[PDB]
Amino acid sequence: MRECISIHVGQAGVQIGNACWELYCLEHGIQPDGQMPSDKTIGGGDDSFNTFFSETGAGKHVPRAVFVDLEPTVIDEVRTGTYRQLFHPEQLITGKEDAANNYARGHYTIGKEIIDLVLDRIRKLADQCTGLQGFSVFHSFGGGTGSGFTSLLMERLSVDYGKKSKLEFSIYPAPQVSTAVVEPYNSILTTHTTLEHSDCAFMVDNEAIYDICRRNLDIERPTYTNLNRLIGQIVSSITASLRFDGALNVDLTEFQTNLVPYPRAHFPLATYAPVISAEKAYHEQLSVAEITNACFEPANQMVKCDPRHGKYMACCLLYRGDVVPKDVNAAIATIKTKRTIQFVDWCPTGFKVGINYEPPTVVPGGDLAKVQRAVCMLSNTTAIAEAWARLDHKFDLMYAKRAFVHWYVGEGMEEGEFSEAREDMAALEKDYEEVG
Amino acid sequence: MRECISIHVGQAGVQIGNACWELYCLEHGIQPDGQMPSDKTIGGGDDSFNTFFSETGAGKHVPRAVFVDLEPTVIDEVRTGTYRQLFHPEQLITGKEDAANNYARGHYTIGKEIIDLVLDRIRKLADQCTGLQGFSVFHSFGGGTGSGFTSLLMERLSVDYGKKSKLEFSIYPAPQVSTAVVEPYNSILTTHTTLEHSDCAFMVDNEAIYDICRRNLDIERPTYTNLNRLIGQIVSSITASLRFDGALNVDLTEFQTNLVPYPRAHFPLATYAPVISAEKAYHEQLSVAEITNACFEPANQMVKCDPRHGKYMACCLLYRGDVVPKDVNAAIATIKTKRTIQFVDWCPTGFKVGINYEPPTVVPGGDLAKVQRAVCMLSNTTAIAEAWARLDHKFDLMYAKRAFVHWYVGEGMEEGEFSEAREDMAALEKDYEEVG
Amino acid sequence: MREIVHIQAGQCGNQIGAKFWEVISDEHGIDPTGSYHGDSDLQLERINVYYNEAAGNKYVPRAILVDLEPGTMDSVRSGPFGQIFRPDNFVFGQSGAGNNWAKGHYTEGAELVDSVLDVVRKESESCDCLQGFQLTHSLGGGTGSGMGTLLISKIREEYPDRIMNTFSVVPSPKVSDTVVEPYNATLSVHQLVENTDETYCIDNEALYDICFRTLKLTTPTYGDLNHLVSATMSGVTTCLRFPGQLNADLRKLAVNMVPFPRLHFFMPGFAPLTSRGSQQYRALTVPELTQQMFDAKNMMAACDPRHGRYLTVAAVFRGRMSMKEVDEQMLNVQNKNSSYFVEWIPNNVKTAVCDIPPRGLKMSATFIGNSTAIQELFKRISEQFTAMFRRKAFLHWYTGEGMDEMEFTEAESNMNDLVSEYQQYQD
Amino acid sequence: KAEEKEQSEKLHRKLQGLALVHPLPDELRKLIAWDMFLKPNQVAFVHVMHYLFRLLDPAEFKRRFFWPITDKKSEANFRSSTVEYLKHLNEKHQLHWANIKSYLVVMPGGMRFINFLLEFVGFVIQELIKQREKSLSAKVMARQNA
Repeated sequence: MRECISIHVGQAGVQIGNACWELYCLEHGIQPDGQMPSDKTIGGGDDSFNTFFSETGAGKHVPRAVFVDLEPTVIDEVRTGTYRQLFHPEQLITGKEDAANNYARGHYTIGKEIIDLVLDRIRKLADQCTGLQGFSVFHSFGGGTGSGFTSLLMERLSVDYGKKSKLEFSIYPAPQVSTAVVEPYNSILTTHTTLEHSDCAFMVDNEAIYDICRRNLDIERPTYTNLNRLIGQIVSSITASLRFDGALNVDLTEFQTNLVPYPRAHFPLATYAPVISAEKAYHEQLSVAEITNACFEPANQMVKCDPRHGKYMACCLLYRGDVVPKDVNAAIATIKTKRTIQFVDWCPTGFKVGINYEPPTVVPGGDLAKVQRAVCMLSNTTAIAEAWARLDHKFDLMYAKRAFVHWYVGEGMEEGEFSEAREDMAALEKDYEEVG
Repeated sequence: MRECISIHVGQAGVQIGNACWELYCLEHGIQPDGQMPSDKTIGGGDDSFNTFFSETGAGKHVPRAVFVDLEPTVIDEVRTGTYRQLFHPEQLITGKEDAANNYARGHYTIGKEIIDLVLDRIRKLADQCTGLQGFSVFHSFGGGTGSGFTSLLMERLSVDYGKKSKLEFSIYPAPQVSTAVVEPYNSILTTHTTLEHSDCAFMVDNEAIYDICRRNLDIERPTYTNLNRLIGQIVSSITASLRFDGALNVDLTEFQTNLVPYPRAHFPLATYAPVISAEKAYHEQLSVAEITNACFEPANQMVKCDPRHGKYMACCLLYRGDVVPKDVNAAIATIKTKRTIQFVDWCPTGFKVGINYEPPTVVPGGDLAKVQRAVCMLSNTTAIAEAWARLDHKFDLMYAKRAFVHWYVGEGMEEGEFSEAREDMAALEKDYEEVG
Repeated sequence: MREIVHIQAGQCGNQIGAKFWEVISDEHGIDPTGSYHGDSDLQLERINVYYNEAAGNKYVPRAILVDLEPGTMDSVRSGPFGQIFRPDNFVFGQSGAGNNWAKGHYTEGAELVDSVLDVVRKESESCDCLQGFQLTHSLGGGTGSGMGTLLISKIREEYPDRIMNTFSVVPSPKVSDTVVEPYNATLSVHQLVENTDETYCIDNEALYDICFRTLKLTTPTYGDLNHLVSATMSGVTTCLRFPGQLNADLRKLAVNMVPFPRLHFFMPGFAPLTSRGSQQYRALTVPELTQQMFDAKNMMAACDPRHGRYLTVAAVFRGRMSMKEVDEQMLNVQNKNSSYFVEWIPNNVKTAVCDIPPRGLKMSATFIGNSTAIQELFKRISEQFTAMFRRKAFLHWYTGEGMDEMEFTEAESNMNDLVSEYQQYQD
Repeated sequence: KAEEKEQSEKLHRKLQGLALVHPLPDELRKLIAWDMFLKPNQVAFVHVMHYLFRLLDPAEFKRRFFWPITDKKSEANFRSSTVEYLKHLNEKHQLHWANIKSYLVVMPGGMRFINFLLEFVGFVIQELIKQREKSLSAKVMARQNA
């Protein structure tokens, strides 16, 4: 088997994780107690879901997950919620004191007290794997636990598991939903320290998700529950090739090999279609050609940038549900003739296409309609550097006056680490420009 | 396929459109929910109605229509009425503020805020067409949205779709049903700006329809619902060659080629027979010879003029229902010997004859009787210039004193545009005189 | 766990502190006997922050009541919630401070301070993970001002790594007991600058003008002023007392709100403004709450925020509302008024929402602003101080307790240095 | 009408004199005329008051007023603040200005307004004289200097 361990770090990672695991249970027919009543195979049926679940000797399917937060509040909601019986109590790790929106407190101070406990719990899950592939880490760039504890964890995972792939699902901070002023600092510091440890990182801009919920779901003011349900569909579409029998991206190493030509340029732009409100569920079903054309509209992207200002290094189209390869090829040919799609000269103008026949599932009473077919486009494009430049500009404005720096130095972080992290981000922006 | 997009602009265009689409659904056996229960062909049956309808993946037939008004009131009646489920919500476009019976407000001010949204919705319907023929635009000359927004739309359609035919169904203003004093100005301004963009425009004089409803239907005071039901039968008889298998006017380009010898003289006179009250439905059925002879009576024309004071450049007879070609030829021979029918010397004294065997349908509980046979005569005649001279005379009387001009100048229109539009109308009157 | 130790010092501190405990006990469903009678598990989930569990499922405030005279503390013990407090935590003198900071700091309070620290230690030793301390006091009096700052300095000596927060009532000539209030206030502000991480500036001028001009009370009492303070204190502490998206502690708040170690003086605000016993039948909308919380008329420091810039802002919304509408309105205020926020601190406005509204409201908003406009409050105290100090007026009350005139000159200069530091970051 | 003209000219002279010591901003320079308040002139009012307040106490002006005026709201605020500041000055310096009412600020113009402004300008000039006296024929000075 080819097992994957999911790690959910801080409030954002835990809340996204909780929404993703609800959706995985619904897609595999697992009940909130971990029972699977359609599983007539007391033994090895379609063993593909054993990538993310472990069967216990009581017929209970338990997630290969660890949840970590430095405060108890968000994990206590998981311990008391609908899926409280799904997880083992040892997988739900809580500190007493939080990182207070400070990277340095999350990395050096409070993170150092809890890290060895987290690594012991991860090791207990790794020891239950016959062929551990890697890790999927869920966190926020802006929050102190999501930044500082994740960098410390990613370093220690590279030491203990240096041949195992590490995928990230990172929440990029947005002003409209932002809880801290220092979110740019936390984001630059964590991106610098995780850059050499990540094999592939899926950025999710909260501003992009918020605008999709407003425009496509008609929600005047999206909550984190609305955002996390949409994020859960994208994450489910990315992981669907690892959870079900399929032809493309059947392991974590295939993601790096298909999407990441250069080790530093490991940030694929995700785009998901269709996003339709549950009230519009009885409308005309979108064709394969319409949903594929919606992947090249900036209004449906997971990061706010314009791929028309950059180049494509790689492009993967992951279809789910009622999709035939003939109609996909006809859609791609129509898109290549009508759209400005500039690939880089040294990379083949090739789309990798995955089709999983399992239709998209939606959470009952969620904001999303049941659709017959969906597509997730994963594209490595130089236009994602527009998100780095926006973060770097906010960093530079505050750092030029040393605003808030004393909170990080007060936790024992050196002022030089800000300059080093900013220099590495300037090198990353230049790497993207030289490729573009 | 050979698809057509209908565009309904302002109160008059929307209300006529609503009556036409009700009648089309009845003629094709489509229910108000868009279901077609006789359609055993889950696939391509008599594909002729796919010219005006698009099949959705749920077996629902949706009109290839866009409705546009600068106020919500009239389109909200469509959203709440019997056919509320027929249309897609994206096809029903509403502003907040109207054009207040001013061409300049409809063209320059409020029209400019909504035009790009309307063109995006038209493009989404055009992208669903395999072989878009053209557009059929329904509007009023007298009303501010029907004049000013239609001219702006027709210009932009000529830019985006410059090889696609554009047909107009234009309501000519009548004093007895007229809501504004400035209707002559709005009519001259819109006719000037649409003249180079239209391929063929069917004028409908509200005074002619009102008098037909009074004389033939015994309705003492016709409402817009009575007028629009009669207009819907004429429009249905004109479009019947595009909606059903038939030998004559099978495309939009054949209308121009058969009716429009000169690009500026593109206003065919429509005449419809028989118009009979539903109370007289059990009377003796009119012969082919009687209904053809009724097409040469000014009392049954759609524009108040006398074709005996002018010449015919073209004449088309479109029959529906129980009609044999032998009886049509015998009727035409009797008419040529008994009637003053002067054709122009350079054009053949030829009638084009279309016969569609599908009988005329009438709206249940409407004012019109079910008839076994009907005829629509489309004739390009110089006597239609009598309608221009009546409009020009009313324009000149008000414009000589600059009455109401300040309302148009207050919206940023130049006073010179009135003189330019009036000069182009004087050139059109002269073109009709030189041919006559 | 994440515990806080509360201290209330002198007459004003004990009166406001008693009202704070009454308000939060009711929000947590705790009766005057310490018994729970609530209907939601969310009322108990973080109760240990402010309460100790006692035998028989009783909740006892982690509160220490300090005065140099018994009169206010006997009034608290006879009050509606007077029996909920641990009896051992009533630490009092007999001599009183006589509105003299030197008596509170150097003499009468220096005899009592060790007995207060023994109770502080006994409460702190019972915590699993002490976050820090909160003090309620007035800067105009003797006990709250002088003994309160002595206690802060001694707590910082014994617990140097723990957060120290204060709810500091600033004196005003409109609501004045004695002419020496500017002396007591200047001497205490100097001690707060060095020894606190967070100081909520509660101006009696602003409270009086809110009660009089906004609430239409023709003769505001200290009971009407303390109603506003207790509502604001409930608002500010909401993210510590209830679960939410921000699992807040005192250190995360300080790290987000304090860019410079000396510039920790906050302007608190509350919306909607209500008077005691007046039922608002109309719930405000989110736009009306967001507009009111940024209005100078809802601020409890008598400064105009338009005369300065915001370094940092925290906004706490309470009640069932669209979180999307909250973000849209908060961004609308920032984008329209961006000149009043410093540009060199990116994303310096943080927003939290809690589903549990305060009693008698469906929705409320609490505002916390670190603004350079707070310098107006210190300038106003400085002018009143210098007006008397230039004549050595009333100094014999302090020099009789052993104070030097040089201690006054140092406190005046340190307060002028704080005003200059706020002006530097304004420009 | 004759008296109104005379007072307006006197006002103009005083403003011209002030401009010799303290130059007028460009916006105000174009507005300055002997008859600028014979009719209600809101635009001149705003700039003249702005000029005089800055001469009197720039710091206090910065504290009380927002400048430049960009919208209707800001303009209304400027008027209100003007009335408030004038009242404050009246009290502080005991100038005994009667009827500092909203009308001075709503339709600035006419005899009543011109008289008021003359008094105000007089006050400003007096304050400046005091400052100059502390710090310390035109034809003879000119010749001697040459």
